Amino acid sequence: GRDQAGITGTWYNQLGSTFIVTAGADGALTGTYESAVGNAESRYVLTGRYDSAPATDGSGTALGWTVAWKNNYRNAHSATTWSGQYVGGAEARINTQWLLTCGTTEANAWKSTFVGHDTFTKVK
Amino acid sequence: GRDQAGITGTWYNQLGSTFIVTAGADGALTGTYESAVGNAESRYVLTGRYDSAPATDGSGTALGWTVAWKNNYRNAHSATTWSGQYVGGAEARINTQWLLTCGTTEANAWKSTFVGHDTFTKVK
Amino acid sequence: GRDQAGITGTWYNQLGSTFIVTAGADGALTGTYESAVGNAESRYVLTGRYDSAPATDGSGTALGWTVAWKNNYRNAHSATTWSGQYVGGAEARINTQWLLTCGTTEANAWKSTFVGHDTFTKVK
Amino acid sequence: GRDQAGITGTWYNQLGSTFIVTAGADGALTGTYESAVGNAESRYVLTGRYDSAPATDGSGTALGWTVAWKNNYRNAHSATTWSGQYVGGAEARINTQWLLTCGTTEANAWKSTFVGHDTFTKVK
Ligand SMILES: O=C(CCCC[C@@H]1SC[C@@H]2NC(=O)N[C@@H]21)NCCCN(CCc1ccccn1)CCc1ccccn1
Ligand SMILES: O=C(CCCC[C@@H]1SC[C@@H]2NC(=O)N[C@@H]21)NCCCN(CCc1ccccn1)CCc1ccccn1
Ligand SMILES: O=C(CCCC[C@@H]1SC[C@@H]2NC(=O)N[C@@H]21)NCCCN(CCc1ccccn1)CCc1ccccn1
Ligand SMILES: O=C(CCCC[C@@H]1SC[C@@H]2NC(=O)N[C@@H]21)NCCCN(CCc1ccccn1)CCc1ccccn1
Ligand SMILES: [Cu+2]
Ligand SMILES: [Cu+2]
Ligand SMILES: [Cu+2]
Ligand SMILES: [Cu+2]
Ligand SMILES: [Cu+2]
Ligand SMILES: [Cu+2]
Ligand SMILES: [Cu+2]
Ligand SMILES: [Cu+2]
Repeated sequence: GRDQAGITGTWYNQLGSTFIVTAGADGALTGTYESAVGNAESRYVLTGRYDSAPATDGSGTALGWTVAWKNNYRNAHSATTWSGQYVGGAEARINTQWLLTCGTTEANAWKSTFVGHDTFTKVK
Repeated sequence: GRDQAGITGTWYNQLGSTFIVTAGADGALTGTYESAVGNAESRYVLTGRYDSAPATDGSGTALGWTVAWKNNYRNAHSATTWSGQYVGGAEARINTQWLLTCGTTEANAWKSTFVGHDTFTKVK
Repeated sequence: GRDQAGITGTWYNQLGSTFIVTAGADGALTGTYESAVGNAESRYVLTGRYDSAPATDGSGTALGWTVAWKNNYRNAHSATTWSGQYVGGAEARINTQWLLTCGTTEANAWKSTFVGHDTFTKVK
Repeated sequence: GRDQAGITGTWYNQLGSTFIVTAGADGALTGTYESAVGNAESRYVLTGRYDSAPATDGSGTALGWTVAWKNNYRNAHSATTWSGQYVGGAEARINTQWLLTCGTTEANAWKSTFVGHDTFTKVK
């Protein structure tokens, strides 16, 4: 993958969450996510995909991943997907927007989904 | 997984896209996605996660998955994440919202992400 | 406005909410919104804008509006914006996606915004 | 309005766009928007609403507004709604997420809406 080395490693967002990911040559993303906020403790499994043959015109590398918020400690009956792009360089970044859906009854489904945006850096 | 059997199988959305998924006992989602629209042809790898121990109060089961839009035929330099919940019953549904991020230059990053909503059913 | 007559009137969404709007020749939208769900009762002021000279190629008419959820009865310290398009015809529709932001502390701002989608029809 | 004075004035986002707004005592927002990017030139009418009696616990003030991208110079057949909160203090901010819907045919409606996030400050 073009940015396999760039993406693999430990990333941190503006909330202090820790995103540990391995990018595979086939376009796979695997790793763990630890949220500094919310109904969460310790690490959760994540899995996703990235464009392993991105454009060479300076564009970023599109990618996404999911965490379901169940582990051996807690279950928040919810999942978040981050959709974004990796931007290489001296200050590499993964810029994302995300959707956090909670399991609800049908009557509460209108209020089932939060939206936000996280920026991940290699430092902090 | 509580809804492992309910989720596993072939699903179709309102656009005619085909979502083929296997839910693992560990919370994994694997399979393929074929979009009826956009810069896409044939099947693409997907991976995601679901809550394998959902609440028993009638709430849905939270889940998400990602497709990076590269396969052996095309590369649209983009990825979509769907975030949603599975609702069991006679007319089972996966109700989602999604984020499609395209790789862009930094100057175009403000217009990098589409948002929408797909409903998947076992029929059609 | 091309769709001034089409847009003006009373609309209803899938939740049973009532959207009463007047489209002005200048592109203004004014009216009231009554939500069937949430921390809301009775009517709330809304204001927005629409494209008063849409394309003539069959495309919909882009529009948006805001409700702040304060009236003489309640204040939910939140606002929703709907962004969408009006589609004319025998079964006219306003198809929207929306963002509901609640006032939060800075520590809770990551969970300040819900996202959803409402479809409005002239009937129901 | 509690933050009538705080909100009224000229704001700038991270793209260099200019948001000129007057907050009314009744909860109204009026003004003009000039986008530094996209199919836009000069000023466009905006209108919205804000919570004129926010909580006093340190929470932000919820607000939203709409721009339809038609003026005397251009018509981009689209509208954006920003939904967010005003945060007062020495470095006052309006933190938003937004939805930009373009008029499309029904066949293209799945790709009608962009999502993003803008932060507005009194400086820059
Ligand atoms: O927090 C969680 C799990 C952790 C989520 C962390 C987020 S991921 C995006 C962001 N980037 C990041 O690094 N960290 C955060 N999931 C919601 C848990 C539902 N709550 C009750 C059910 C409900 C249904 C509908 C609407 C509201 N609630 C439980 C308490 C809670 C916690 C957090 C937010 C809201 N409610
Ligand atoms: O289509 C794709 C891949 C297929 C996406 C299918 C979507 S998933 C959500 C939904 N549910 C579903 O079942 N099917 C659809 N990815 C965009 C491809 C970018 N275009 C140029 C780059 C660009 C950058 C910024 C803004 C706009 N464009 C290429 C042509 C194209 C195709 C579709 C939409 C827009 N542009
Ligand atoms: O309901 C409201 C006002 C009514 C909103 C109705 C929505 S508009 C989109 C949709 N289409 C429609 O026709 N009707 C609905 N506003 C949230 C009120 C905040 N709650 C505590 C604060 C908070 C902060 C952060 C995260 C969660 N909460 C009060 C109780 C409540 C009510 C509804 C949902 C959630 N919480
Ligand atoms: O730009 C505009 C008007 C200006 C929008 C500026 C945005 S507001 C959010 C953000 N904060 C800000 O300060 N500034 C930006 N509106 C789209 C115009 C549609 N294009 C073809 C139709 C189409 C339909 C579906 C999908 C894609 N396109 C015309 C060319 C264009 C311009 C910009 C982005 C994309 N396409
Ligand atoms: Cu290419
Ligand atoms: Cu909650
Ligand atoms: Cu439980
Ligand atoms: Cu495109
Ligand atoms: Cu035109
Ligand atoms: Cu609430
Ligand atoms: Cu109060
Ligand atoms: Cu365009």
